[PDB]
Amino acid sequence: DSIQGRSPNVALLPLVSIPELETWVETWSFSETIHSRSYTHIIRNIVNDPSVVFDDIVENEYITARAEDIACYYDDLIEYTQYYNLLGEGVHNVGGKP
Amino acid sequence: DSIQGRSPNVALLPLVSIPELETWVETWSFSETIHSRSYTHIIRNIVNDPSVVFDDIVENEYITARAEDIACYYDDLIEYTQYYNLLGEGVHNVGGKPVTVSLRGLKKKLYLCLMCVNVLEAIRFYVSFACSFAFAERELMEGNAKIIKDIARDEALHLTGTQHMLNLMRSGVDDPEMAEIAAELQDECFQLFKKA
Amino acid sequence: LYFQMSYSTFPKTKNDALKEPMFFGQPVNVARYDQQKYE
Repeated sequence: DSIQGRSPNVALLPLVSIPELETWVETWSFSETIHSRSYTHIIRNIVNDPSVVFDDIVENEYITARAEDIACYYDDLIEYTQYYNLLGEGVHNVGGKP
Repeated sequence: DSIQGRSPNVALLPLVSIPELETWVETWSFSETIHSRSYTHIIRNIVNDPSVVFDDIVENEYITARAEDIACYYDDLIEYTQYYNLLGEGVHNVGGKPVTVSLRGLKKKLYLCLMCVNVLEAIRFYVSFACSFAFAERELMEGNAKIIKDIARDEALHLTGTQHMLNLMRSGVDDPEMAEIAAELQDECFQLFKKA
Repeated sequence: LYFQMSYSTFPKTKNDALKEPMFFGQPVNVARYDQQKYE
């Protein structure tokens, strides 16, 4: 739920045209934020070491595999949108290579 | 309030590092959205032609002047951040003409914009409060005051937050780089402030 | 300022205001919030 907290806004807001969907994605981000707060609340009364849980699960391959799989060809869209906005239509050459 | 509904997130989220500020800007955007909904509610029971009010005020020069003034050197920061991320350090050439580069350039072009942000919710929207608020003691349009008190509280919290952020970043530089920005972008800051 | 190098934050006037594509085209300039394209 943290891997998709800030991603949808920063990835979709520059492309959405109708504002009635921008409001919805804003509410989605806010709801995800409330989810993160509730998770932090439920973890703040279970284990007396909240700084010890963000050690393995932070970079555990078991979860890191799917994290990278969902992040790679999701930030690809963001970088390609940046390219399209900074270059426009027609082929170009970004400092050397075309 | 619509000119700053989606702007802060799309302009600041790609740069904020600590997530505890990303949550705050998300809540700010959500609060601005609630403000827009409340405005649409208060206008949906006054004039029987809600499609007739978005004709002049949509593109009235009286408001369009300040709209462009607040939007130009605010989207400049976004486009410069896009350039910095797509090109990195060192000079380049974006398809022919050479592309400039600057590390500190991605600070002033941001910081000054933040100053606008401050006055975007410190003065210009703060006088409209009293302008639409004098109709309070005289018994009329009490629902307007009832619905605008919460918006005023929200605007005041925005002001407190943004002023604290500016005083923490623009003043008392933690990193030893923005002190030069505070020194250089000082007189022009007062100039643009008096201009606004 | 400049000569409109690329996409901007919001336009100076209206473009269609009622019949734009879903997530492609001109940006948002005013939140009517009462008349939408999809109920």
